[PDB]
Amino acid sequence: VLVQDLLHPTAASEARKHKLKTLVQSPRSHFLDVKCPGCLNITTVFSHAQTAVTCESCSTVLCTPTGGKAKLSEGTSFRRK
Amino acid sequence: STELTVQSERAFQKQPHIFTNPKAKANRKTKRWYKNVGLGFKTPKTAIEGSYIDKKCPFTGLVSIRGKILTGTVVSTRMHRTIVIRRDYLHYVPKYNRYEKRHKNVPAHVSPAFRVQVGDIVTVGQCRPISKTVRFNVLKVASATGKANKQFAKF
Amino acid sequence: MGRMHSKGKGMSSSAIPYSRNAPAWFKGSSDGVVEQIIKYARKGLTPSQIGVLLRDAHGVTQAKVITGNKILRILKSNGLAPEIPEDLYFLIKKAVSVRKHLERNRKDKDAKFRLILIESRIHRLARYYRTVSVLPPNWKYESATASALVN
Amino acid sequence: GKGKPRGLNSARKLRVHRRNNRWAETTYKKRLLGTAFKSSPFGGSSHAKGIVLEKIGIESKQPNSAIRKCVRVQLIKNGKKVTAFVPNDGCLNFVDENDEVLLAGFGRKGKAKGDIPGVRFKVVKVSGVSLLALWKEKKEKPRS
Amino acid sequence: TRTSVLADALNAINNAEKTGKRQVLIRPSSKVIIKFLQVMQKHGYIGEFEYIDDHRSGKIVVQLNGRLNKCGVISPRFNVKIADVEKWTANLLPARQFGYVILTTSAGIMDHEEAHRKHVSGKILGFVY
Amino acid sequence: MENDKGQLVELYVPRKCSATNRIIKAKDHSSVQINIAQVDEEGRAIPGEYVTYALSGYIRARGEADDSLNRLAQQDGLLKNVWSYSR
Amino acid sequence: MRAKWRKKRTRRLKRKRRKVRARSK
RNA sequence: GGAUAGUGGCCUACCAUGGUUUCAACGGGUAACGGGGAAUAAGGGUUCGAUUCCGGAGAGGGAGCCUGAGAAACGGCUACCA
RNA sequence: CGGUAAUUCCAGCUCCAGUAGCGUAUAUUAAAGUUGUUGCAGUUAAAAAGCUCGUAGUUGAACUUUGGGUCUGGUUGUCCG
RNA sequence: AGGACUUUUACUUUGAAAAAAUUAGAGUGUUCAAAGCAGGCGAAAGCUCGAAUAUAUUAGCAUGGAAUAAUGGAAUAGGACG
RNA sequence: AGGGGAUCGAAGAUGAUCAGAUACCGUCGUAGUCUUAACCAUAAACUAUGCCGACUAGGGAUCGGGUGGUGUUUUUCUUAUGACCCACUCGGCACCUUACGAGAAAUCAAAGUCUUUGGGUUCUGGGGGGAGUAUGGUCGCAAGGCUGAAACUUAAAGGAAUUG
Ligand SMILES: [Mg+2]
Ligand SMILES: [Mg+2]
Ligand SMILES: [Mg+2]
Ligand SMILES: [Mg+2]
Ligand SMILES: [Mg+2]
Ligand SMILES: [Mg+2]
Ligand SMILES: [Mg+2]
Ligand SMILES: [Mg+2]
Ligand SMILES: [Mg+2]
Ligand SMILES: [Mg+2]
Ligand SMILES: [Mg+2]
Ligand SMILES: [Mg+2]
Ligand SMILES: [Mg+2]
Ligand SMILES: [Mg+2]
Ligand SMILES: [Mg+2]
Ligand SMILES: [Mg+2]
Ligand SMILES: [Mg+2]
Ligand SMILES: [Mg+2]
Ligand SMILES: [Mg+2]
Ligand SMILES: [Mg+2]
Ligand SMILES: [Mg+2]
Ligand SMILES: [Mg+2]
Ligand SMILES: [Mg+2]
Ligand SMILES: [Mg+2]
Ligand SMILES: [Mg+2]
Ligand SMILES: [Mg+2]
Ligand SMILES: [Mg+2]
Ligand SMILES: [Mg+2]
Ligand SMILES: [Mg+2]
Ligand SMILES: [Mg+2]
Ligand SMILES: [Mg+2]
Ligand SMILES: [Mg+2]
Ligand SMILES: [Mg+2]
Ligand SMILES: [Zn+2]
Repeated sequence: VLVQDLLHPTAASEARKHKLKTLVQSPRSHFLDVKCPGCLNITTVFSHAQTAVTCESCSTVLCTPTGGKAKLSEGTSFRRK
Repeated sequence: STELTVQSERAFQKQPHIFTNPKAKANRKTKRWYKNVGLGFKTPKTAIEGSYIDKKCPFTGLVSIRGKILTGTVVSTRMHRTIVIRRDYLHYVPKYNRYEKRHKNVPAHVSPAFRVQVGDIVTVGQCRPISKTVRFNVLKVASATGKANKQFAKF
Repeated sequence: MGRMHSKGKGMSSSAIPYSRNAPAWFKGSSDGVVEQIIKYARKGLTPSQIGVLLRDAHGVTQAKVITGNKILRILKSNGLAPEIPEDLYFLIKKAVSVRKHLERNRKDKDAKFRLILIESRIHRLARYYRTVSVLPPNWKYESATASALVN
Repeated sequence: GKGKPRGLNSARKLRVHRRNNRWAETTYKKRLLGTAFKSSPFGGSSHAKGIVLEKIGIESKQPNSAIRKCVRVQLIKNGKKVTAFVPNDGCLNFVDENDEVLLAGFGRKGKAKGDIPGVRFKVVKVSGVSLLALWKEKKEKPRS
Repeated sequence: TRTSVLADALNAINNAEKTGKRQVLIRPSSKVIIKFLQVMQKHGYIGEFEYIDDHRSGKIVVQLNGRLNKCGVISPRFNVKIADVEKWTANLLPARQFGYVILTTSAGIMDHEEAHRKHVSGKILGFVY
Repeated sequence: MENDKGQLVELYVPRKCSATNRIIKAKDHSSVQINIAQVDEEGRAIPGEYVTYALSGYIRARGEADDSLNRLAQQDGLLKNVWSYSR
Repeated sequence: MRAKWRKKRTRRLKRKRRKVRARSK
């Protein structure tokens, strides 16, 4: 503790700490490419989305607002961006 | 705050001892006398071709500018033919090594050649005692507006 | 963690990513993003809702990253910036709502204090928007002006 | 960090704060109010003459049992009346009734000294001559 | 609110020195902090520090070696005339043989001895020894 | 410390903590001085030849004595990877 | 003595003095 | 415009309604003449400065004035009050 | 201190301090870090307004050329003439 | 040495200024000193060095510097140049 | 002032206890307690600790939110929730240990980073008593609130802790 690296702390400790508290502050969020069983369009959505995101082709919601991050619509298949 | 008539009061308003000959047929506007106060101060063209009289004009009147030159900010332009300038400064209390914001109100006499309004920073110059309290004649309106040069927003 | 008008000490916020430039995976066009912003504004949406719509339904991380200008700046360039800034307008709406609740029931003193707090915040924000000259120098806040601006 | 302001342009409030706090002292308040000139038996005076009215002794406090031999004197400069103390073994008899006596301070900043209650003034001279010269028989009372 | 950032930096340095550490993480990392730590490096009271760009005020990581004993800002940056430098050194530094009143002159942020060498003086920043 | 001619006038130029570089007080009755014996090729502790580390009483009281000794021994090639410079 | 009852005695003195002044005001 | 040696609400005539102020104006107190300075002394300061020098004011309190270049003089006059 | 053995009162002896000066009174300064800008304290010793908003006042995040190479002038300590 | 434009400060270095007496302080056997601005040296035949300096920390004037602290540019381009 | 009017209970009525007892114990008992308007602005209104900001030390829990678990029961066949379990984080009322820091100590994780004295800022105190009294304002219908001395007197008053 008396001698310790702050310029290069362990990446495990990086994921340990809070956002806004890293060496350089970086968001923990990410984007997703979701496909709805309806059509073949790939929709880009946010992990912590705040709106009932729907595909422009069909009036089917793909996410759902939540106190934290998005909860999907039980049938959409996603890939992390 | 300036009357449309070039003379409005009961007495006639003329520049003393400058005479325009009516028998002559040159028929120029008048014979207007003027001077430059020096110190590299530009006489305003509104005074150069103007039609006011202002006995106490540094540029057209008999008053001469000499002595102190003070820069201040206008705090009251809304009494006739005269201005009230707020001069701010810092008095140094040495027992604490600390400064103290202070202000003084300097009356002055702004010529009609200048268009002044509340908030304009003004360079003013010393002269003879003009009234009981005014001893300075406005010599330059440095900041005409300051932050009102651009007003509208039409892209 | 200041909470200007209360005793809160929270720091819940968002950390802007280090890289200012566009994300590698984004394929959209900046001109198309500007057109989308313009259309959303013409629908009658404030810049914050425009940003939230671009972040959720599309891959726009943030307008300044993609276009180079901010959302309100983009709207102003096209002349769609509202005459009252969005935060001040929302404060006006909240104040008029609490005043309505007050005039419909007098005995509630807590909402009276909250209205005092909201009015103080409105005064501070109005002063700021007045020294920057976004609002005219004669702009002020009294009763029945908030309703006129909101309605 | 501290109650007082520290900014470079905070001289005004520091000065007025010191000026308002100075009244908490007793010496400063006395000096500025001028209480000595108005209320004290002498106004800024180290000594003062007076006329003996009567010849009284006052008992001492609890731990000290005696009767200190004082004298009531009406001041001539303004007319106030104060008790004063004649300091020595056999000096009471030296001062007689209705003679001019020069009173001085009692040394305790205008407050009662020791065990003597309600007195604040010594006696230095009587009828023009000093007590100390009489007590050692160096001079004698003129008896006028 | 954070009024004097250099005060926070020097307080963090003092706290992380008294506890016996060898490093500090100063968050706001202005020009003045960089110049102050650079002077301390020049005079040896500090080790090998580091600026970490965040695109937002950056940060600084400071390496110590236990040689320092106290930093400290004179929070009101008093206008120090060239005659008053000696009085400040007497009132702040523990001995005439060492210590340095870091003050900001028009010729940059410099230790008091260097400023006296240039025969120039300005406002006072802090003191190190 | 130094006389103008150039002779020392100080007495007992004091030791310093080997982990925090702070001097050791004369009456610092918490500080210790560890000796670690040098080891030859066949594991025989060579007598009278060792390496000394002066740990201050402050770090011992705080609780960083063993960690500091771990780091200090790792630096001078005594223990293999017992201490990581990045926590 | 308690500060409470000294306060109350002062208040009763003010009682009497206020009634007297009101009579002679 | 008058008066001034001369600028100046200094005074008059007619207009305008203005000027100062929480950066303490105005009022009250000063057993206050201002200053150069004195005592005190780690540094910062606290108190004093009627008086040997420079300024100001006064000749019992008030007003008025002749003479002159210079006085509202008072070891110059006029009047009132004491 | 003085209540029948007074190292304190009145005296004699001896001694001490300053010394042609010393003692008193008031005022004032240092002592006073008991005015605290340097430099005071506020839990209980005196002292955090019952709490919040708020004009003036005081204070207020970071950022806008930092580096280098040469020549050259004084000043030093250089080695010695 | 002339037209021309001057972002403005706060800050700080240097200088001119801040009357003499006083404070500091150089020289000087008033018999020493407080002091004073004196005196010293010839062969005794007139020859002489002096009467030094600094500080005042505010206001004003000039000057070099550009860190620290503040204000102002170009957003309707009514922006800068040819 | 208008409404109510159960309980409990200033005043009062008594019955006891006592030397006295119009006090404590007891029984009744108006005003009040409960409310709609209008006043009042004081409390040991206390954490007797001003607010904002930074840093400094270890141990668990607890509340609100959010992340992850190849976790466990749940049952609606599986899953989605929910409820727990483990780990982390933000914010809050808090708590245990300790001095390596601070205090006159009791003690404080702030009452620390203060003679190695300066992050910004507001209010208050200069021995005790007189005294939060008088007077003068100002607010209040009234009660009283805010502001608020001196004369004089006194060598102490007071804080924490140690032994009796
Ligand atoms: Mg008796
Ligand atoms: Mg007088
Ligand atoms: Mg005088
Ligand atoms: Mg005086
Ligand atoms: Mg007098
Ligand atoms: Mg004189
Ligand atoms: Mg005269
Ligand atoms: Mg007389
Ligand atoms: Mg003559
Ligand atoms: Mg006369
Ligand atoms: Mg005479
Ligand atoms: Mg005369
Ligand atoms: Mg005569
Ligand atoms: Mg005897
Ligand atoms: Mg104290
Ligand atoms: Mg108590
Ligand atoms: Mg208390
Ligand atoms: Mg409080
Ligand atoms: Mg304000
Ligand atoms: Mg800044
Ligand atoms: Mg002089
Ligand atoms: Mg002398
Ligand atoms: Mg009723
Ligand atoms: Mg009863
Ligand atoms: Mg009974
Ligand atoms: Mg009962
Ligand atoms: Mg009952
Ligand atoms: Mg109270
Ligand atoms: Mg309280
Ligand atoms: Mg007291
Ligand atoms: Mg009391
Ligand atoms: Mg009253
Ligand atoms: Mg006790
Ligand atoms: Zn579809």
